[PDB]
Parts: sequence; C-alpha cells; structure tokens
Amino acid sequence: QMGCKHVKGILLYGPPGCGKTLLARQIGKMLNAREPKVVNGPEILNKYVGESEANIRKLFADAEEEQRRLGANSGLHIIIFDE
Amino acid sequence: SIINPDWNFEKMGIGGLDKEFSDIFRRAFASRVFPPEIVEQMGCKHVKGILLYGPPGCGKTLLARQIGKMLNAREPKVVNGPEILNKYVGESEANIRKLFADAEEEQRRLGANSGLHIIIFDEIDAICKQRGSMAGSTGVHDTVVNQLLSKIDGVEQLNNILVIGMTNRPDLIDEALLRPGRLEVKMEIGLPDEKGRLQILHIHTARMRGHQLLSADVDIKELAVETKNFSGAELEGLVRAAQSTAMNRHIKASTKVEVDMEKAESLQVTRGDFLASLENDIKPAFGTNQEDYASYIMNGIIKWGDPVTRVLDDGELLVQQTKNSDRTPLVSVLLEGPPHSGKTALAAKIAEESNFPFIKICSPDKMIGFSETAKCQAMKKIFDDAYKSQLSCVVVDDIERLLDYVPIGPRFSNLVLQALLVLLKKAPPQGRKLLIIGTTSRKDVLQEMEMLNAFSTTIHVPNIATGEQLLEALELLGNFKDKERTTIAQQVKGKKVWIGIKKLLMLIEMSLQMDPEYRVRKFLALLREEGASP
Amino acid sequence: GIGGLDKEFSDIFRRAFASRVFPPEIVEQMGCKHVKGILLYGPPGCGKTLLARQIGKMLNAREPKVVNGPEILNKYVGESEANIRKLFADAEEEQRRLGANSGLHIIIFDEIDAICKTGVHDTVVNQLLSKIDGVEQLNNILVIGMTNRPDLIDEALLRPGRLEVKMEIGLPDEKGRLQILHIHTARMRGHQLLSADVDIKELAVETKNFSGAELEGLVRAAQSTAMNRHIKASTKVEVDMEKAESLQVTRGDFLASLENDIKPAFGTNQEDYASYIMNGIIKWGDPVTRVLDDGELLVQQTKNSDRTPLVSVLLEGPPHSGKTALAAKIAEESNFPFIKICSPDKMIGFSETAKCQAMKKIFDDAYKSQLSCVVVDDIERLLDYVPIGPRFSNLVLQALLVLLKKAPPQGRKLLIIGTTSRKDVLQEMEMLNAFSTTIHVPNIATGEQLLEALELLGNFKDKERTTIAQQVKGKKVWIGIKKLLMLIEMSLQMDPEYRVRKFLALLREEGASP
Amino acid sequence: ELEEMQRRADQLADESLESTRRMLQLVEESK
Amino acid sequence: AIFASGIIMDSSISKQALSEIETRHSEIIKLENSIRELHD
Ligand SMILES: Nc1ncnc2c1ncn2[C@@H]1O[C@H](COP(=O)(O)OP(=O)(O)OP(=O)(O)O)[C@@H](O)[C@H]1O
Ligand SMILES: Nc1ncnc2c1ncn2[C@@H]1O[C@H](COP(=O)(O)OP(=O)(O)OP(=O)(O)O)[C@@H](O)[C@H]1O
Ligand SMILES: Nc1ncnc2c1ncn2[C@@H]1O[C@H](COP(=O)(O)OP(=O)(O)OP(=O)(O)O)[C@@H](O)[C@H]1O
Ligand SMILES: Nc1ncnc2c1ncn2[C@@H]1O[C@H](COP(=O)(O)OP(=O)(O)OP(=O)(O)O)[C@@H](O)[C@H]1O
Repeated sequence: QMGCKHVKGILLYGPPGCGKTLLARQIGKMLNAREPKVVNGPEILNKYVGESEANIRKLFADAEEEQRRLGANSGLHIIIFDE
Repeated sequence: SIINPDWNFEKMGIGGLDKEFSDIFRRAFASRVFPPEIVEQMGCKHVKGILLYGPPGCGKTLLARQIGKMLNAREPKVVNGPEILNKYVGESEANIRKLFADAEEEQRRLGANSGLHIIIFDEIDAICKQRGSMAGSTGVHDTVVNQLLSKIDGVEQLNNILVIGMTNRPDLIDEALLRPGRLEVKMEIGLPDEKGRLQILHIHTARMRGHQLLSADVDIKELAVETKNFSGAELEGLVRAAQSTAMNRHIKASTKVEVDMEKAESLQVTRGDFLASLENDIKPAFGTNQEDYASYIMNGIIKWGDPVTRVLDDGELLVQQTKNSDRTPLVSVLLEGPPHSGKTALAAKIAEESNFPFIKICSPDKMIGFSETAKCQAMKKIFDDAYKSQLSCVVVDDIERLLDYVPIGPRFSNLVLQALLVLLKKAPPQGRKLLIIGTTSRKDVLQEMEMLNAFSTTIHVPNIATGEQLLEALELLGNFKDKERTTIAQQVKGKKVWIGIKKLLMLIEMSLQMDPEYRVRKFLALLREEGASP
Repeated sequence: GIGGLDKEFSDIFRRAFASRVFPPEIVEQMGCKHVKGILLYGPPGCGKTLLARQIGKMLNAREPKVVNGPEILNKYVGESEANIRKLFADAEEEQRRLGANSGLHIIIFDEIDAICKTGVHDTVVNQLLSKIDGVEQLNNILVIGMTNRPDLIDEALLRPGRLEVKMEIGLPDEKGRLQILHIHTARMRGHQLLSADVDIKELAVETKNFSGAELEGLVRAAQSTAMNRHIKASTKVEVDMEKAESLQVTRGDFLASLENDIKPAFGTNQEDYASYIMNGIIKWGDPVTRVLDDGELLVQQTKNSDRTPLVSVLLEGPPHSGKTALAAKIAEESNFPFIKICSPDKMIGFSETAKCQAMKKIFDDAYKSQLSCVVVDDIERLLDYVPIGPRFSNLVLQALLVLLKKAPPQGRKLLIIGTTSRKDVLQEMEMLNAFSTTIHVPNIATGEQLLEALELLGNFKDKERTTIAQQVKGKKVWIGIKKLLMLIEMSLQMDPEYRVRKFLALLREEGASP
Repeated sequence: ELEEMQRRADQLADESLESTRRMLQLVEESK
Repeated sequence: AIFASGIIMDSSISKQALSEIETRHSEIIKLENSIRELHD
C-alpha cells in the first residue's frame, strides 16, 4: 500500500582492525536465503578483450532470472564485494 | 495516431522539467503533427539527434523511458552499457550493423510509409572515444566509431531512426560527430527549485494521502523550504528513510523478531520523524549552501550599547544602497577595531541580514599550509563563482593574516597583495552587482601599503569603555546575584575600564572556577591585572 | 571565382607552372627541380574544394583523384596500401610509355590527418611517402591535402623539397554568403513559404563566423518555429488544423529562433570598449578640450610623420581624476585600423614571465598592421610596486624600457599612450626620459566648476543649488570626479530634505588641499 | 559453440585425408 | 617507471574456414561410391 522500494546498497569503512569482514559474514549467514556470492579483490579482471564485463554480468544472471520467473514474490540474492 | 491516448503530464511523474520537456516535444515531434501533404509540400528533412546530459540524480533515464513508453510503435531497442565489444575479431561491427538491420529492412520493404523506430543508448561515452586522443594499442574502438558514423549518416540516408544517449561527462564525447544531422539538439539539466521539490514530494506522497497515512501536522511547503540544494534522488531517499523510521516503531529486536499483527493498521508518520531523518540520515551531496553561522557566532549577539545598533544601521544602509543603485555596481567597506572586539561576528551578521541569492565567506582557516600561489587561485575561483549570480556578497576576514604580515623586517607577500588590489576594483559584467566587506585590526599597516584608499568607506567598532556598560553586560549574562553586582559596581565606579567582550567572557568563565567565597575577588584581581590600558 | 588572393594566386602560379611550361628536354638537361607538394588547412566548408578545383582545372590533365577521409582503412590489414599501388600503377605505366611528357596525374586528399599523424599509421605514412617520392621517379604526381592539424604531420614530410607551399583558406563574405542563403531559400521562395517582410541583406551583413552548417541549422530552426506557430502544443497534441492553409514567417521569428538555438563555433571576437566608459564624458571645463586637442595633434603628427615613425605620450594626473577614460576616448577617436588595450585585469596571479610573454605577443600582433595605437593603463599595477622596500619586478621594467625605443618595420607607424598617477616614482626609475612628452589632468578647482558639473548632472533643483553655491562659493575645493559621483550617489539615498546637509558634511570631511 | 565447429572442421579434414589415402590404395591395387 | 600493460584480441576462429572446408569435402562422396562400385 505504501508503494515503497527496498534499499540495495551498504558500504562500510574504517581503520584496520575493527570488524567489517566479521559484520559482513554475520549478515550473510543471518538471512535464510541462498548462499551469498563472494569476490576477492580484483579477481574479475581478465586478459582477452570483453571478458571482465561478462564476468560481472554473470553475477546478476540468477537474480534477473528469478525476478522474471517468480515476479515480485521472489527470494533474496546476496553479493559481497570485498575490497 | 503515433501518440498513445494515455499520454498525460501527471502519469509520468516528472518534476520541474516543464521547459525541457516542452522544448523536446516541440523540436522532436512538431514535424510529425501535420499530415503527409503539408510536410511533403515543405520538403524539409527531419531531426535525427537527441542527447541528454547532466549531473547524477537528475532523471535522464526516467525521462528517456517515459518518452519511449509514450511513443506508439515497435518496441524500442535498448543497449545496456558497453556490451557490444567481443573478442573473436569483427563482432563489434557485426552487432552494431545487426542493431540497425531490422529498421533498414523494414523501411526498405515499406517504402515511404515506414514506422518510427528509436534506439536507447546507455553510457554512450563508454563506446565512442575521440579517435585522435587514444592509445595505439588495438583499434576495437576506432573501427566501432567509424562503423557507427557510417551507419548513422553514410552514403545511404534514412529518416526513421533517432539516437538518444545519456552521459555524465560530455567532454569525453568525440567532437567530430556532434554536428547537425547526427546530434543537433543538446540540453543541460541542473537542479530543481522549491516548486519542483514540492511537486516531486507530492508525487512521491500520493499513495499515503490517498489512504490517509499522513498526520495533519505535515506541511509540504515547510518541508520544501527546509530542504535546499537537494535533488530528486535525495528527496526520494529522505522520504524512504522517514517511512522506514516511522515503520520501525513496532519491531522488537535483539531477542526475537516479532510484530503486533494487530497494531499494524495504526501506523502513521509525524513531522518530528521527518526532521530526524533529514538531520541524521540524509545529507546533501551536490555542493552546499550551509554557511555555518554557529561557528562564527558561538554566543549570539547582545545589545550592550549604541555602537552595535549604529553598526547594524550602517550595514543596512550600505546594503540598501548597493541593492537599489546602478551607477556604482561595485561598493565595498572596511570594518576595523581593536583586538578582541567581535568584528567577524558583526560582519557575518550583517551579511546574513541581507537576502542575496549567493553569500560566501572566504577565511584563512581553510588555507593552512598552502603555497604562495594556491591562495591567489582560490580567491580567483571564489570571485569567479560570485560573478555568476545577479547579486552577491563576499566577506574577507583577517586580512592581516591573509598576507603573512609580520613586524620583523617587515615581511609579507607581494603577489597576494597585488591580486587583492586588482580584484577589489574590477567591475562585474553588465547587468550585475557585487558587495565586498572586509575586516582587519591594523589601520596604520594598511595605510602604509596605500590600500585603505581603495575602500569606499570605513566603520569603527569600539569596545566597552564605561563601567555602566560592564554592568549591563553582566545583567544580560545573568551570572551574578544582586549583592555581587553591587559589590562589583562599588569598585568599577571608581574609575574607567577597557576590556573587549571576548576577553570579558574569558575572564568571567575563568573566575567561575573558584569557590563562591573567592569568585568576586579573583574576578576583580583579573580585571585589574588585564585592565592596564588607556 | 576566388577573391582576396590575387597576389597569392600569382605567387601560386609562379611556384607551380613556372617549371612545367618548358619542354622536358631543356629542364632535364639543366637539372631543375619540380614542385609537387601542396597542403591546405582552414575553416571547414567549400572554400578548400573550390580552391582545389580552380587549381586543377587550368592544367590540361585528366580527372583528379579525390578521397573522402580514411577510405583506405579497413577492418583488416593490407587494405590501406592495396589502393595506393593500384592508383599509381597507371601513373607508372604512363611514365614508362610517354616518357618525360606523360599525362599528369592529380591526387587530392580529404582529412588525411586521420591516416597520417600503432603500426597502421606509420606504415601508411611510409607507403605514401615512398609512393610520392622514392627510388623510383614519378614526374606526374600532384598531391593536395586538407587538415585542421597541419602541425601534427610527421617530420618526414617536412624535409626540404617535399613541402614548399604554405597557404591559408579564406573566409565567407557578405555576397557569397548571401548567394548561399539564396540557393538554400530558393525552394521556399518558389513555394512562397517566406514572408516578403524579411530582408536577407542586413541579416547576412550582421552574420559573423557563420558557416553553411550554421546557416542550415538556423533555417531548420526557423522552419520548426513556423510549424509551431499554427500548433497549439504544451497543452495537448491537438491543433487548430485550419490555419495551415495560410502561413508565413516574420523575420522576428527568424531572429528569435536563430538567436537562442545556435551560436558560432570558431571563436567570437568583438571590439567592446564601453566597459572602460560607464558614464560617457561630460565637458565640465576647458582642460578636457585642451587634452583632446593635444591628442588629436599627436595623432595627426604620427600619421603624417616620415622621420619619426614611432611616437609615445604619457598621461599624468592625481588619482581618481579620470585618466583611463580620456585615453580610451582619444584612442577611439583616432580611428586607426587596429586598436588594442592592455590592462592588468586580464593577468591576475601571473608571474613576470607570463606578463612579459603577453606584452611581447600583443606588441608583435600590433606590429603586423600598417598603423595602430596601443594604450597601457595603471602602469604601477602592471609592474607590481609597493612603497615598502621599495619592491618591484625588474624584468617587466626592462621589457618596457626596451619596447619603448624599438622601431617597427620600415614603412609602418605606431602610437603608444601610457597612463599613470605617480610621476616621481617613474622619474626615479629613469623611465620618464624615454617618453617624448607628458600631459596633465587637473581636478575640480573652483566651486563654479563644481556647480556647473552638478547642473550638467541634473540631480539637484534650484533651491538646493542656491544654498550649496552660497555655502561653498566662498572657498576653494579639491575633489575628484569619480569621488564626486560616488558622494552624490551616497547622498541621494536619504530623504529629499536631508540630502543637502549630509552632502555638505561629506564634502567638508573629504575636503583637502595640495 | 565455435570450438565445436572448429573440431568438426578438423575431423572433416581428417576424413578427407583418409579418403585420399583410400583412393590412392584402391588405385594402386587396381593397377 | 614509464611502462604500460597490454590487452589481447584472438582470431584463431575464422568464420570463413567453415565454408570451404565443408564444401570441399562434400564432393568426394560420389567419387568414393563410384570407385567402390568399380572395384566390386
Ligand atoms: N567487535 C569485535 N568483536 C569481536 N572480534 C572483533 C571485533 N572487531 C574485530 N574483531 C576481530 O577481528 C578479527 C577479524 O578481522 P576483521 O575482519 O575485524 O578485520 P578487518 O576489519 O577486515 O581488517 P582490514 O581492514 O584489514 O580488512 C576477528 O578475529 C575478530 O576477533
Ligand atoms: N525531476 C525528477 N522528478 C522525479 N523523480 C526524479 C527527478 N529527478 C530525479 N528523480 C528520481 O531519480 C531516481 C533515479 O533517476 P535516474 O535513474 O534517471 O537517475 P540518473 O540521472 O540516470 O542517474 P545517473 O546520472 O547516475 O545515471 C528516480 O527514482 C526518480 O524518482
Ligand atoms: N555584540 C557583540 N558583538 C560582537 N561579538 C559579540 C557580541 N556579543 C557577543 N559576542 C561574541 O563575541 C565573540 C567574538 O568572536 P571572534 O573571536 O570571531 O571575534 P573577532 O573580534 O572577529 O576576532 P579577533 O579580534 O580575535 O580577531 C563572538 O563569538 C560572539 O559570540
Ligand atoms: N570628463 C571626464 N573625464 C574623465 N572621466 C569622466 C569624465 N566625465 C565622466 N567621467 C567618468 O569618470 C570615470 C572615471 O573612470 P576610471 O575609473 O577609469 O578613472 P581613472 O581616473 O582613470 O581611474 P583611477 O582612479 O583608478 O586611477 C569614467 O567612468 C567616466 O564615466
């Protein structure tokens, strides 16, 4: 009825040694959803032209497919960007 | 016709883009209004270029998709970023040709009655780059640009394609292409106003009013006035944050996630939540106009004698003179007085009392450790910024500290002095006005350099001289009892006093640290020690 | 066909056709060289193509070769050089068949900078250079190219004997541009879609830095505005549908459409001088007449002089006496082909080197004319000066002293005017000797002059003027014109009754004597 | 996709070589 | 430290090495059948 949209972005920052990667892990484990994806730094870069973009696009394929298939009543997919 | 019957201004929910939308419609669909007979009689070509650019959070994508929806024809084709580039050689040109092949074939088959097709480009700057300005690695970029240029307008010409592109860095686009016939119309999108803010807020609050989810204490006009320099995205985020804050008031956490299931229909949003969200959650991103006055005015202003009123009246008179005059578009004055007299506070108050659209303050506090050339560039940039608006007031405080002046030698900087002298008599462009107010504490030094003559006039800012002023200030502060006040008076009436307001405040606050039995004597001793002055 | 290049046309004729008329035998025996290198650069348009065709047509040669941009380039390698050898195969065959007197081959390039300026670029450049000039001799090669970045060409093409002709393209004129507008609008004129009240003559006259693209764009904007006149949009997509039978476009709509849609691209320059004169000049006394007469005498001496091609004058006076305005007025009245003004405002924060470079550039630009006048104002602010020390920049002073005694090329004149408010400082620096003479600009001395100036301004009525004269006539006054206007404006703020008292008090406070 | 097509082309080339060898052997026997 | 890394564009797949390779082999079937019949 309110016609509101959910937030889809969180950023954490601070000096070294306080608990960012613990908070992220706990948040990922808390939700009763599919296992989250993880990216370790610039692990998506590649040598052959036009492969980094394909790697980035492959991340969101499942979410788009679920949205298309089950419409609004769909699950939640978590993506964790490290560094 | 080519326009869907459902078109309507409200249905798209756009904000303060009335003029831009009207211009777009006029210059991109007018030729499509009259029947074929008249347009053929004119025998004129059609528009084949549209490019929308502006800062983030403006609504380019929303406008583009609304325009696409409004058009009644085949589903417009969409390119989602730079996905055209592929590794096997020759695939970028294949895809770009495959993009227009359907339109080419349809127009060829249908002759001169072909339908209208439009393609939506997202992140245009990614694919097209200046051919001359580029590395010599491989040319998967130059070939794509050349193929696109040939396709849009080559040997064969087409009149059923319109290119629409959204970008954020217009200078990165290639200049050789943005010419008539390919990209002729180019518009600039800025920031909405209070009217647009009100309209946008109403658009986003429609559902709650429809279901009466907002309490009567909500005032759209007051909210719009409060938020300044915001954007549509910021307004939507603020509304969402306020809704979330209001909704959170029926959740118990840290033990078990539970909700009433019965009080959920008693939810409402108040104003206090709106201010809380505005002050704690949202913060403006596009520049700012928060000329912090609490920092400069940390204790307000208290009327302790005529001089404050006289200074305020003189400032008001000067402001009126500059506002309602044309023979002297540039007018400036100088504020000077003994140390610790509150010159900067009075200057800031005088500047704030004016309702000029653009008010800025330049102080050395920001330039700490800067080189001997950065200061000139900063002042030039500030004065250039202040030139744009019709009316503007600039306050230069602590002049003596802006030249590095020191009484040994003496030493100072010539370049900054020359820059300030030149910038203090350059008249603004035609049909504009400007005001400059300066502060300082050494009239003789400025006189020696022959810079005081440039200023039109000066205003004196004296300090407490008589005891009766001290008693009035103490009464205004209300930091003593009747007996203590009488005791202090019985001594101060003996002779005269000379102490600035800031020094007086510091002395009283230092004296307030002793026990009640000794506060008065310590205060008197401190005043006597510091009162050694004419 | 082409104007403004008659002498340049003769020069090109001598450069090109001088070595071609002679029979090949005598030239070969003597050993003379040939001219086969031409390059072009200028504003985009038909002028380049017109010049190329005019040059090509006169020669009794076959059809020239024209390439539109990087046509040779392809997706793969080897295509760029495939056409180069095919084009010159016929030239080589003709050279080997007819010998020395072989049919001329002409090559024309469009936007060659795209291919000549990463193996593709250098390979193409090397192939083109080898084909144009190499071990094999080609006596029938003519090359013409048009680019907007001539200075970016490779060093190899700059070798002597490869690029011997330097030329610049012309600019649109009033009659030619009028013809272009006529050809464009012939369609509407035949269809009677243009109102008879529109004049194209003054419209073309006022155009500055407008090319064909700009013309077609503003024409299209005018057509769109005419289409909109009948339309009733901004409320719906429905219109009258009846007024279309009668339609015409007034010149006002043309101006409105073309003045807020497009603007010139290739820069925009103007000689705006009103910025230095905000309130004109009012004759408040005799000295201004004497100053103007002296300026006119100096101008006529410079114009008619033969032994002294360079003459300089110095303007002197107290501060706030109106020196820059008088110099600007004199310069404007001089009516010389080239006039420029150098002020410190344009250079804020610039170091000594930048100021010296700017002064040198401005003087070099002024030199190239036949006769011009240059005015420098606020000399002290030009070479930063401070009474403490004292301190100043020596480089700028030396540059000024050198430039104040340098004659221009023989057969040209020049005039220099300087304004300043410190005679003693300049005299101590040993600069006042260079200037030929000096002029003075006094302030308001007698109260009668002040009353006359006030009457000319017309800001006070007779009743107040009588009292002011009675109070001030019995005393001497010393006030500057700019300060006088500032004081008058300040006093005008208050009510009509208290103006006199405040004005008199302010004048008394500002009063001073020499 | 493309790799499968290249593998099929290589297999076709191998089959062509085998056919040529069989042709040569058959003609030799026929002699 | 003037230096720069590089990006690659493969070509080991040619879309024109599938036309001739397939057309070339399509004609030997008749010859093989004819020679088999001749030998039989
Ligand atoms: N609030 C906390 N409570 C308990 N452990 C904590 C807390 N903050 C940090 N830690 C400790 O942090 C360790 C993991 O490192 P952590 O994820 O905090 O580093 P980080 O913030 O990712 O550092 P970096 O800036 O290098 O990424 C764990 O062993 C955990 O004990
Ligand atoms: N004038 C406006 N009227 C209505 N909504 C607006 C307006 N300006 C911004 N918005 C809001 O902006 C949000 C996103 O708009 P959009 O996607 O066009 O952003 P954008 O300008 O494309 O961002 P970016 O430039 O970073 O790509 C929408 O939810 C919309 O409500
Ligand atoms: N009537 C008043 N006029 C000026 N300042 C006042 C007045 N009443 C109270 N104050 C206090 O005086 C304080 C003086 O502020 P501040 O230190 O900026 O003074 P300043 O004279 O501009 O500085 P300084 O002389 O130390 O260079 C202000 O913070 C304000 O709180
Ligand atoms: N007869 C006059 N002679 C000079 N100035 C006049 C005269 N009549 C009116 N004026 C006004 O005097 C103004 C003085 O202009 P300007 O500020 O350039 O003076 P200046 O004396 O050369 O400058 P400065 O005081 O900085 O040395 C001009 O704007 C002009 O409007």
